[PDB]
Amino acid sequence: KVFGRCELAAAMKRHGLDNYRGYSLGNWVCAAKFESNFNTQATNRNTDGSTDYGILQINSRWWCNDGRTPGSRNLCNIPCSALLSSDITASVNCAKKIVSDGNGMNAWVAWRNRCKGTDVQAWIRGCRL
Amino acid sequence: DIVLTQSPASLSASVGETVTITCRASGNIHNYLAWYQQKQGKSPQLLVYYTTTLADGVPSRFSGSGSGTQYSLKINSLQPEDFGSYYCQHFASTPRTFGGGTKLEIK
Amino acid sequence: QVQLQESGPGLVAPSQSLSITCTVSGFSLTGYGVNWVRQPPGKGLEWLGMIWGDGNTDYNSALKSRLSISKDNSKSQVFLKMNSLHTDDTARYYCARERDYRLDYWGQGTTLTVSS
Repeated sequence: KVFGRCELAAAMKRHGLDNYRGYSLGNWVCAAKFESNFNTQATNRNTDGSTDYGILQINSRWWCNDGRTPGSRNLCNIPCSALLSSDITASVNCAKKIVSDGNGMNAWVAWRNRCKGTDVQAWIRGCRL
Repeated sequence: DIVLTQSPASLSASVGETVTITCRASGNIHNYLAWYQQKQGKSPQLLVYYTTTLADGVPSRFSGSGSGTQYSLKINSLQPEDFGSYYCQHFASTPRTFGGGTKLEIK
Repeated sequence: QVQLQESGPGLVAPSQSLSITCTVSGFSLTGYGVNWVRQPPGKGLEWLGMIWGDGNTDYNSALKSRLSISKDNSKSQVFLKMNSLHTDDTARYYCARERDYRLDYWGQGTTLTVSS
């Protein structure tokens, strides 16, 4: 499922991501855009048994268990295929786990390199939410 | 441009008193509103952002509330170091603008 | 430690330009915007413009035509270039860092006076 930017934004606001740990809502939408292109079923095979999953591309070596990755930690205590869903509750709950403080968004390489410092609010402006 | 109407212009209060400073936006700013305090001959200092979040280090006697177009900064039990000026600024889009300021002074 | 330090000419006339410099430290310009704000004597704050981490710029609509903001990421410097000066440009000029829709760190401000 590929979300429209406003739809994704309203979903994320519903799940408490707006101003979560001081991160404005646009940060989250921008990160989704660059990580999975808003596709809830995105997957990405890394150079190590690792694989990134769903809309926020959560890693199988540290956050969700796929049981196919050399050394899971499953810190989110969730199966990676839970992340590959139309409903974003799991992805969001794990993301909140990942972002423990105000610098937590660095968890997403695309956000740090393509969102941090830009007008991320641009992604949600004009969205009814 | 979204303009902000801040009031009152000046406030005379005693320590221990509670005071409210409002900022009304000419347009909906969607909670993107910050407050700053500027003390005699110092740069402004961030107090509150996104309407309600205190900045790090800011005492909890400061609370912001708002939504839509009317915003308020409340200071409960004001302390000697609270006197000075206060400004609100929006971040709803560019150009950003500030409120005209409120001078909080000793009664 | 996050630091913003402004450096300007101090006094200028309606016939020259005006470039103020904002030398930052404790953070990369690629990751944060820097706003320019001024405060006329005994007046409130006035927003001038800003440059985002990506180099895009936005300006106060009224002063947009007299302003130009640029930066050198490697020198950790941001520049406010202003022309067609008026005596009403006399103010304390501040560069402040923007971190996700709030100005969290402000420089000390440089005082500029515009003469005849």
